[PDB]
Amino acid sequence: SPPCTTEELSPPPGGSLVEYSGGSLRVPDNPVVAFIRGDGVGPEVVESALKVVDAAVKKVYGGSRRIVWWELLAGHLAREKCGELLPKATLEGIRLARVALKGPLETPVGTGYRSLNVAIRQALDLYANIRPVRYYGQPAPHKYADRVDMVIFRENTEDVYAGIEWPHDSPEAARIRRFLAEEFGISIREDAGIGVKPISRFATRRLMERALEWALRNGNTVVTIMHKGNIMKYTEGAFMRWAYEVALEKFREHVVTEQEVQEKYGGVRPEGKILVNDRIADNMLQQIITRPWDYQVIVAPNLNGDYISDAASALVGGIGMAAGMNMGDGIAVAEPVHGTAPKYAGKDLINPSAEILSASLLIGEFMGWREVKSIVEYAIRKAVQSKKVTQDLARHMPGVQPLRTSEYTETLIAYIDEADLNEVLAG
Amino acid sequence: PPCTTEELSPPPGGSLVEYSGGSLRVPDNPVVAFIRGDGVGPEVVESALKVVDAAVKKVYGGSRRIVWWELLAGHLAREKCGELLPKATLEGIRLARVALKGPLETPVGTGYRSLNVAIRQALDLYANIRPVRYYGQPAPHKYADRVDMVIFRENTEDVYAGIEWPHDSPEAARIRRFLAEEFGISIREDAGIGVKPISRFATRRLMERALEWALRNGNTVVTIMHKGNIMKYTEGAFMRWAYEVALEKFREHVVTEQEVQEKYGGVRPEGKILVNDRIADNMLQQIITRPWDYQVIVAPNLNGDYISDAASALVGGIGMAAGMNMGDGIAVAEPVHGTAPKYAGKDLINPSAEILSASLLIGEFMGWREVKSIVEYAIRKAVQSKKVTQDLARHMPGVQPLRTSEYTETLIAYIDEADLNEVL
Repeated sequence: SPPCTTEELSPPPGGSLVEYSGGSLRVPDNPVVAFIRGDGVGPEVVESALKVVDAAVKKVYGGSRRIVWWELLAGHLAREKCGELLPKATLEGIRLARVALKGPLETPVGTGYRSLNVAIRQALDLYANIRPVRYYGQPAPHKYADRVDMVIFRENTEDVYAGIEWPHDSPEAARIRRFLAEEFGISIREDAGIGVKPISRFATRRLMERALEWALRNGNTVVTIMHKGNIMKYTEGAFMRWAYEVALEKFREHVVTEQEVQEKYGGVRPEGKILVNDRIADNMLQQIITRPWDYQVIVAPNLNGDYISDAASALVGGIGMAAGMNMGDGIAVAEPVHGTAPKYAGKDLINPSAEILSASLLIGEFMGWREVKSIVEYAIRKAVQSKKVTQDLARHMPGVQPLRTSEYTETLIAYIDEADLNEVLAG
Repeated sequence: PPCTTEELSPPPGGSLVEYSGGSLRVPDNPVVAFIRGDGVGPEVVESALKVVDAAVKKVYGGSRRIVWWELLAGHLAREKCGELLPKATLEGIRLARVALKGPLETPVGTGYRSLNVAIRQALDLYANIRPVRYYGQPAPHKYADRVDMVIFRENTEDVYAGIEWPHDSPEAARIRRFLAEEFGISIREDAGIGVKPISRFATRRLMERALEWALRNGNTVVTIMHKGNIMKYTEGAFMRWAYEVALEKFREHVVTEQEVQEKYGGVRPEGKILVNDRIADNMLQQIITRPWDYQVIVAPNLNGDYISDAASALVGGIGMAAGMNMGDGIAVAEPVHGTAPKYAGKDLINPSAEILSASLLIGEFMGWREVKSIVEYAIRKAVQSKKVTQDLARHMPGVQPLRTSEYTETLIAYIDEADLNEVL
């Protein structure tokens, strides 16, 4: 059934394609959604996510909407069937559907860290990494976990993560050291490894526009630029300047800067406007710990985004529950932050929440089916409240017998099925 | 109070600290320099000198005493001297070996990011040391009482070295075309560009100082914080070089996680330091989730900056964070906080950060380890009985803030009254 070649690519019979034209995504009510089971715990958590999503859509839409799941292959199932880890057909499949849910992939051989994931983002130009962090009532190390409700928009193509670097003892490094010294009078130690940190106007703008669009569509009232612009003036400082610039250029009537509030509006953010402000990166880390209620949408370059999203997830006791999505222009692939968890693969022990919440982000936010997100979040909060959870959560709760992955899936489905919509979908 | 070099002279009652063959030797009447600096500066340092002297008077009985030597930097330097940072002041530090300073204002147009950069560079203070501990304050972290860490941060290299060029600069254009022709590397025309250098020499130095501190303090874990999975040849090399020097110079004192698993049944032998490593974003997660698993953290410049800041926030200790910049036989301690201009002169400021800087200097670098036990004891006591300044009082319903001077007095009493048989 799943395709190995371009010629074999055909979406399943009664699904219709999500389309993207004129800056606008068009989602039919019977949308094709690609899925990739991936590796390790991926197949298990992907299976759980499909079942929970199907139940959610039946529940809130009662037949007026249905997802048409389209299986594509990457990782070990692709090696088995197709003889390669990432068939071109899989890439073209995602491009055709525009939307995909995927499990984690193992890193091949001696290739880059998560090289398959990188190959996917690169082929599809998925420049924005989006990570929501919310609290579900779980045991958490943060006293203020219930005030953490954030999304990190992380530029995912540039920064030190771009891979531009050379070994200390390499002839490349020696050539750079000499170039730097003769041309610019810059001295770098002979025994120094060397990395390059590029940050561009183009990539910053694209990311900030997408962040601002999320804020407008979600009714967020603050977008915070996280940067180390005091020390790194021409990369991170520039990121900050360019991010402000595009906000004022393209969303002028929707935004006000902190600067403008504190000299034009008397400390009060006017009604109907998004506050766009900025925080020095190390201070930003302190601030989500100390005053998390002050932050909603966070916009960051690659590394900063990586750090702040991870810190936020830990605060809410959400490390293994964190969802994410990599988004381009009118195309998105959602997946959990966690890896393949090899020691849990196939044991029906893993928490499928991350994968479920990844589907919920894809369908609820990117595709616009908000009520699916509402009911899914409701179901997860209910399970947590009722102590009907997998071991990673249950071990922190006295007297509680942990659920198997499959049991927790059926528990979420029961809660979804039994939900009083008048209460769940209000406001 | 000096303005120039050929007028440097330690106060007559005291003796100089000396460094000789990797060994600090400290007399019982030492000279320690102190710079009052700017804003709340003069206040917190004044409070600090008075607390530490009470601490030394009590803990040793009067067999020991500090001889404080006033040097100037910032507003008091530009006033008396004509300049923001006398060559004298710097040379006085090099002579005395040990210094305590308040925070400083950097005017724009100086060439340096901060006046502190200038002091570190002149004196080769390559290691930034930040202890993070909990004193019973209101704190956002449920596990704050199990945060007891020291961050050894490499303070000379990394993206913080200032090597970068504007996107539209001729320099950036030249680098872009060099990288393209020579290595087939493409960077966008509209990209700003920074260089991240990490060297074997700087890493080794830092790691050695960290391991020495661990041994001196009976720490049982030293954790290398790196992003070596993505930045193989900078942060990964930092990690490899740190391990390499631990095993080369501290073999008989250290053990790795693999060694503990394979040779010792998964249990660290009591007299050995566990040397391990964590991916940097995971490390952030781990100090939040399992702070008890971490003590000494060894990081390159940026990583150290981020993790120390996160840890201070967890303990509700942002304004209480102490720090020290250390070279080979030289140290200058100072608060992490700035000048705080609006509290300057107003007797409102929490002097704890400066006291802790002193006690880090005198008790951890000068080695009078009983001075730190009683200072830290004193601060915990003050917080526990809710005798604190408004920064802390404002998170304690119904508590009335003490003034700076009042808090200083309170701390003195707790030191003079302490039971040494329970504290030491």
